Amino acid sequence: LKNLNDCLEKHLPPDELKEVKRILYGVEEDQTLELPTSAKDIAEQNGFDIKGYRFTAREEQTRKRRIVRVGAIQNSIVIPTTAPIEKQREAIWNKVKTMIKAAAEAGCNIVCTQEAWTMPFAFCTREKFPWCEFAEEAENGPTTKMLAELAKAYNMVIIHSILERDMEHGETIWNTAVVISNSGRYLGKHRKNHIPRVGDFNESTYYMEGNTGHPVFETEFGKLAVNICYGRHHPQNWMMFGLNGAEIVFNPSATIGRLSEPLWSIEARNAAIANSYFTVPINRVGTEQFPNEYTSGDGNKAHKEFGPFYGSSYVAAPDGSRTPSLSRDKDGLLVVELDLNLCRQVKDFWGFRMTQRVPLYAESFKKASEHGFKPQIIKET
Amino acid sequence: NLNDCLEKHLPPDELKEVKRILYGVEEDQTLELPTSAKDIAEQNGFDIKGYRFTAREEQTRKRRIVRVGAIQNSIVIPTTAPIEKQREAIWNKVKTMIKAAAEAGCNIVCTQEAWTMPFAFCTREKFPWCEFAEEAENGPTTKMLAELAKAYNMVIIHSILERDMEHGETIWNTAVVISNSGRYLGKHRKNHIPRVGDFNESTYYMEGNTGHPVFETEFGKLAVNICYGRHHPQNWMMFGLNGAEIVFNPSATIGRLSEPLWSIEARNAAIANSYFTVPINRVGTEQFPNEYTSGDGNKAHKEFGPFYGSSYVAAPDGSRTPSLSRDKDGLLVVELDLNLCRQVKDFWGFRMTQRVPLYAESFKKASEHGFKPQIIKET
Amino acid sequence: KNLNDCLEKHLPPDELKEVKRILYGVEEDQTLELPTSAKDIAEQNGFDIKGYRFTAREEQTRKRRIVRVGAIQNSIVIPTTAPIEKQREAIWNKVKTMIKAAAEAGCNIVCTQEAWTMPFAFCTREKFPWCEFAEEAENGPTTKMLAELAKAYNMVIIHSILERDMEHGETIWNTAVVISNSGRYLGKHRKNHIPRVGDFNESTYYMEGNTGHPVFETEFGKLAVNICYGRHHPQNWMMFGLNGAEIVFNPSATIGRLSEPLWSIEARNAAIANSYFTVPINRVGTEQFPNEYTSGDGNKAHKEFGPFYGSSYVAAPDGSRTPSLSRDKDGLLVVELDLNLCRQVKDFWGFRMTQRVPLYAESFKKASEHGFKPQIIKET
Amino acid sequence: NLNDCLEKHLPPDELKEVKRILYGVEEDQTLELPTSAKDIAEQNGFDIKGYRFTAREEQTRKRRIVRVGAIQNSIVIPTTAPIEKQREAIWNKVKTMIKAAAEAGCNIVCTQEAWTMPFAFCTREKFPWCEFAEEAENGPTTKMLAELAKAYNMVIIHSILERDMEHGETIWNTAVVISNSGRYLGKHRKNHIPRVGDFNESTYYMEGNTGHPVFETEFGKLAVNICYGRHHPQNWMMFGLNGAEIVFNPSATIGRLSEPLWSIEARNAAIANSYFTVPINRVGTEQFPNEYTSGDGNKAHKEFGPFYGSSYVAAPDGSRTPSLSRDKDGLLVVELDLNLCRQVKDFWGFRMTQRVPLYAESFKKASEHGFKPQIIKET
Repeated sequence: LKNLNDCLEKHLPPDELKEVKRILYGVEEDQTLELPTSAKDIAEQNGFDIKGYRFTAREEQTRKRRIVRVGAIQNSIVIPTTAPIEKQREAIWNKVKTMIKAAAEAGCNIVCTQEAWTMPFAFCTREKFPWCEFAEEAENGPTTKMLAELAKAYNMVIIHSILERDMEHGETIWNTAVVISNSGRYLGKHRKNHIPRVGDFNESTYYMEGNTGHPVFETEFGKLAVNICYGRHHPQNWMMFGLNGAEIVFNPSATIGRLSEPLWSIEARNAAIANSYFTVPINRVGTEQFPNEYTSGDGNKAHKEFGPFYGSSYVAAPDGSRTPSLSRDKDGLLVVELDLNLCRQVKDFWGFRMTQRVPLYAESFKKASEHGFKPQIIKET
Repeated sequence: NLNDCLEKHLPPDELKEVKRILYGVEEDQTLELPTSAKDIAEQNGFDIKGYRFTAREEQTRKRRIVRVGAIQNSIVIPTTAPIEKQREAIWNKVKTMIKAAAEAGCNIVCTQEAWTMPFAFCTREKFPWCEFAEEAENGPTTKMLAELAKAYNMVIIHSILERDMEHGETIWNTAVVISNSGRYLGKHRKNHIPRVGDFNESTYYMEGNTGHPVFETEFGKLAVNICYGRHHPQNWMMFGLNGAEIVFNPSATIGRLSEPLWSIEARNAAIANSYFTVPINRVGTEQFPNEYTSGDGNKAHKEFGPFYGSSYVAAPDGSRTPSLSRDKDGLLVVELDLNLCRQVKDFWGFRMTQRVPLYAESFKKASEHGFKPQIIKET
Repeated sequence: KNLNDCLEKHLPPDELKEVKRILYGVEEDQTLELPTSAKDIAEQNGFDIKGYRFTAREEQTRKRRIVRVGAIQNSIVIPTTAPIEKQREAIWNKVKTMIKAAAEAGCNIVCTQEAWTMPFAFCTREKFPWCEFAEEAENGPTTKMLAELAKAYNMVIIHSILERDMEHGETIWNTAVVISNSGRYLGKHRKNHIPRVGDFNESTYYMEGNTGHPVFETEFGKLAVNICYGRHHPQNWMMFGLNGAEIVFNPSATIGRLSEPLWSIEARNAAIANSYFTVPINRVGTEQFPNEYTSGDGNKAHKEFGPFYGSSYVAAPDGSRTPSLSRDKDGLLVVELDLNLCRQVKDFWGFRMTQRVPLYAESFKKASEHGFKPQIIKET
Repeated sequence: NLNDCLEKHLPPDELKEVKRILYGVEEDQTLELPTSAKDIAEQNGFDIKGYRFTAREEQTRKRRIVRVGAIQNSIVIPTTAPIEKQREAIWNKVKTMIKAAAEAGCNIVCTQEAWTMPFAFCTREKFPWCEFAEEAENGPTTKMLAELAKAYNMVIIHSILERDMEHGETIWNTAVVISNSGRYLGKHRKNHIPRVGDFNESTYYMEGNTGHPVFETEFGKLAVNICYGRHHPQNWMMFGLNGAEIVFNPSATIGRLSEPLWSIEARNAAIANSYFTVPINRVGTEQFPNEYTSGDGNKAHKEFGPFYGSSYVAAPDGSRTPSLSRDKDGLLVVELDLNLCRQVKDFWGFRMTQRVPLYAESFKKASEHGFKPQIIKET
């Protein structure tokens, strides 16, 4: 398939379509956003999707509307995996550079990449060479330095995810999101909290669990957070970003395939409802093939191909509504404009945070983590 | 009913793919139901649908196959009638629904929230609605249900208004677990209490102090997450950490804003915690003696609803049962192998990567008075 | 519209002496003479000002600790259908001048009613625009503003507002804030007991307070605030007592027919029982809201809410009490007291000496447990 | 009688409002008393007044109407007379009062504190005052009263000095509940012991170790809060948490400082715990053989008093009965519906919001040696 939304509108009477969209997405028909004519042109020529949507809030008496625009960019790797790693990184750089420009002309304020956007998702091979040389410094690394310039020039916050080598702490590798301010200056980094070891995603071979905690970045365009890939699955992770005051939480990821796809429209969505903030799940696209054969921990014979990464990036709102997805197979830039005020508004109406009883759960979790833990199971007497 | 509508509008090969993304599988794993059970359903005018979840065959463990029956219904006689007559009409309706679940071979049967009464909390009147509250162990509904449990050899879980005698005659929102021996297993009180809109439940009862209990029955480790607690992922999480395998979600929700969240919340919980999830919801629209306002700008009214039914079951691997009807009484019978839980936990490894010690610490800090969020500013 | 004035208007002076003895604490009120200029402000702006005095016995080892408190009851000012900032500002300006009169009357501690900054909008159960009244505890406009009058008049100011907590998920709370006479923010305390009875749907807006039972050590005594519904829980008043309180203010907002006879009772007992001073303050007038609401009774929907019956007073540890202010007029109650009366009563009556708290600590633990079996004795 | 004074000086429409604020209602809900009862009271020269409290009609519960008789009296023969003759005189006076209560159709009758003796504790003499102390179960007063209980089919609660034989012949201040069957139900010992002024009760007995018992009689769950315990709201509260519906408060207080507290303390308890309260007080002034001092600066005297009577009943909804006389023997007969308890519990929800776990913990902390009060200072 290509885009579920397009499929549903190509097969259903308009009034039933209205209802199906009401239950699947948040609204009755898409709140489209009209995009600058010059931006659509960049996208058409370079052959990538550009779609615009709008979320709104109610008008407040003591607070002016806080309208902000985000650009989520999904892409594939560009030149064959058997080519100097520097050339690989540079091809992706130049593709995305043009996508960041379209986002800029579409008037975005925060732009964000997928997970390990800088490289083919090489962790399936479990080879250290030459794949580790993709790992750069978080602050002074080429990609950050480069990206920092487009940030200053377009006056927009850029969040991106790369392999990080930490020099000071024993040259160790980490999976890191870095937030670049609209001033051009490096704001900080956050390391992936939850590390996958399921199947082809042998990420536990390359780096340990993140020790950056759950930081929220206060930029001039909202309090932003990044929940990296597999951390998608841990609702207690999403929750902690919430407790630290996040308003948009980006979810850069990289997932194939049959079992993982139905979870896509569920996990990110729930987090947005539950913590009452915005959610931006971004996913890699295309399928990638590697030099030597590998096995995936199933019974299967060894192969070289990895994929297909199913794209389908979207944005989830705190009130339960959500943007249609982008393509499953085609590069794309998702531009969505939102009013940050909807966060507090929903928090006040549904009162999820008023009823969390976090002290109770902090105590119950501490008990459960202890050695002598005896579960609260009631048996028949 | 969404599943029926998608099959009535899409080419079979594309419907295969849309079902793959929306539900867990490419075409529903139907269960064939005993001929006599569909009969009772037919006659009494309620839906009966059967589905099957399966697990991989294990070397060291026999397949633990179990059958659950989720029962959604409406109230039955007008809200303006002796409260005992009201409870008894719903009693008799559901009595025969539990019988059809029995003949369909269920082992655990479960009700919606406050299944014994019109959801009268929208009026915020204490009279005569508080008289629906009974005792958890010796209350008429538990006593009566306890006999069907012994007779049909099945665990029955149900949700009622509870009056606690010993603790100052206070009211609570409680699910009661009745063992298939007939004997009362225990109760669990609603952890998270809503105050949004028409759902003025904070007016009738406090937050539950039963913790997060899991009941070891011979048909699995079961737990009940009541209604609004649906929205709290740390809630589902804790039943998980206590070793749950099927967590029922009895509920009662109307409306335009609440309906899109239905297919989302209970589903994720099943994926996240790697266990089974049984969300059940009341059906029909109910109308009350005197006018009330809903906390919106609008004028006072007497009608409340419509409750949108749509009960389903979610599996630990991400798959899910189609929903029942949005407006018709229904019995959902689904058979599952409880081994799918550990199997998924082993393959995805969600529980091995939870880092609960860190979250236990992080949440303690956050709940403290001097809490300074981890916000990074530009220097 | 005032019980003291009514009883003095209908009874022979010798019988009135005895009726006052049993209803209030004394035989004839111990009036306080108020500065000429303060009564002036009151007269002009159309609000009551009444002064009374409580005294203690003189001690050998301790100087008289004489202190003056000013309780301010008022109504909202401009119609509820108007920019919420305008509404708060009108009440601001009215009360500003009332705190001035309290200042010239020589008060040292001034205190407001409950949610004094807003129409008591909780009866409608609407979140918009009423939640925008909620401000920060320390940096909120009302605290900032009041903090200046505190520095300038050299007086401790206690007030009650809707609080939005930023750090903890922008949640709303019902908070009393104590501002020191230095001008600096001393701290806050959140309403321990939350009502859900009738039109008072406060459970819809905020959870139970997690601040415990704080007592503020100011240079004018150890003060505490027991907010509104917490009025009804004697174990509440008790705990402020155990924490060493000497004056416990009770900012409140209550209508009506069932609630009124309880007014003279609850706050009074607490003063007797814990052997400290009690300052119950209540909103005044009746307020009406944009759209119709129902009150959880059988009755039809309405717009009007009230009437709030004012009637603020002070209760003393020895059982005596000030007359109340008016039932429907703005008022400033100025009462001067010797804080030594507290320990003196404690030593004569010995209530704290005989509390047996260990035993109640134990009994209450048992009662809160799941397996609780009441101590009921049946016939054999 | 303050009530009589207020109706003798105020225009009826203002009186209606003053009554509304002071008592619970706008004009007294009088009860019409049997003709024969008023007669016994007339002839023996004691007051008999009847009032009525009502509840709302319930669907699932029949009205639980019950009648209580509170009896206030004075000592009757001079303190300088064989103690047995003294007790006997009071016996014979009250015996006829219990009879009037019986004909007025009372179901529960109750005495004041140490009803059996002049309140001799002011002298601090052990002789002959200690010989007034009898056994709880086998004591002459209990035995005799138990007969009238069987014969009139009414629960009798009374307060005496108790000598405990088994535990070292020690003296206690005890309320004894005698069932309407005639059989001894149990006893409860005064929890809080006064040492203020003339009330040197700590000289005669220690603190009660019977806890906070509630007696399940067929006319309600009853409790007795003795005298000084009237001042401890935590005491009242515990009887509430043990499920009481009527709590009697037998007392003996004089004086100028103590009287304004009378219409406050017992009243609050009833609103706070949402049950019925019956404070009873001794009447008249009593004179003793030898001079004593009262712990003030004053010279020694022989007279003690005056005890100010003024017994009444407090309802859970905030309403209350007028008082009896300040100086005259009296029987207060009041009929109430016990259902008003739960009804008000439901509406005001005091018990639902008590947060007992919190206060159980806070009180434990406070009682400990290392206790640092929660005092906030300026930084």
